[PDB]
Amino acid sequence: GFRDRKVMEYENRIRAYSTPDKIFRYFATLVFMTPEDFVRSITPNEADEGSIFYTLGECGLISFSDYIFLTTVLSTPQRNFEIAFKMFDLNGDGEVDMEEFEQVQSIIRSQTSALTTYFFGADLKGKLTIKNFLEFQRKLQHDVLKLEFERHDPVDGRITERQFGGMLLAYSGVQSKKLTAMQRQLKKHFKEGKGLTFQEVENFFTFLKNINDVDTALSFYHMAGASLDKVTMQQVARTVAKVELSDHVCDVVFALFDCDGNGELSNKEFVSIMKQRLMRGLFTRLMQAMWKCAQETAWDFALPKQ
Amino acid sequence: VIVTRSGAILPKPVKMSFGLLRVFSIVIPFLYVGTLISKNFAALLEEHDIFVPE
Repeated sequence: GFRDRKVMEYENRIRAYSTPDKIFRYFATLVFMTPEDFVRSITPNEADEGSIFYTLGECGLISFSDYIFLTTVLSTPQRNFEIAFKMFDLNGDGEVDMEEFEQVQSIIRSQTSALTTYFFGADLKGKLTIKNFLEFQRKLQHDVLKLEFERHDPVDGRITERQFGGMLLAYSGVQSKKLTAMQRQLKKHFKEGKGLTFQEVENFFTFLKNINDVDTALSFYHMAGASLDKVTMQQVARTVAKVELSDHVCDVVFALFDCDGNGELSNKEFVSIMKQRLMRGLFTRLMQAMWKCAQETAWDFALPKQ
Repeated sequence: VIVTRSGAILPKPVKMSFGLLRVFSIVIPFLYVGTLISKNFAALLEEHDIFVPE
């Protein structure tokens, strides 16, 4: 199907760019939102009884401000999220009242019955603490990751290496049109491989999410022309992200990304991509692209020293 | 035709000196130049991550 193909391409494109109001208006009922529609809007090219989305489904339709808050809780890392919470709390005591939360959520109302029942009681009184806040953070992130995992049809509770590589390359919204060839080659490169159990990809995704600190943690490798390595990646993931990584996952990431290199995975190869994609918070599809391409080409050409 | 209005014969046709040499001395080098151009263009298309055959 060609027409449905271009429809899904345009939906994915409007998902990638111009998110805040255009997406929320693009998915609705009949001005509010529904949880399954939210899940549809957060997944590209596309009732629970145990999920968070079930709890919201029991609750009333989601608001636009709630949508913004959900985007931020999905986006920001853990430490920055703790800082954001500390900024949420206006009063001294470490508990966000319903009134101050209402103020800092109404501050987003620019185009001029919420998730409160999950944070507060039906009386809209029960104030929460930082512990419940981080618990909701972790629960929502693990839940969306579980949903994405199960969307890829698993075998024996496991996922082909090509599928994991495709999910990874889809996480960083970069269309190199050449890394897809590496994704395709990963299958034969890992002929009759393992199944990449959910815990391995979970650990790798939490590590990738906590990369803003990983970058500054290995800053000595930068400023020295150094390049990454298997053991060093193991170490930095164990120290900063505080989680283990199986050697197979590091192997498949190396095989996916270290294309120009010979197994070293320098800054421009892997870390820069994720560090830039984590900062998404800041025919027309030809001008800017061609300009950037030409700029890079001219820079590479002029790269002939003094 | 081979004869004029009378029975006279037309002159010998002019033949270029060293014809095949002057032809094959300009065909082959440009085949090589075209090969080089195509190779470099394919390399550059693969460099800009535009067209990668697989």
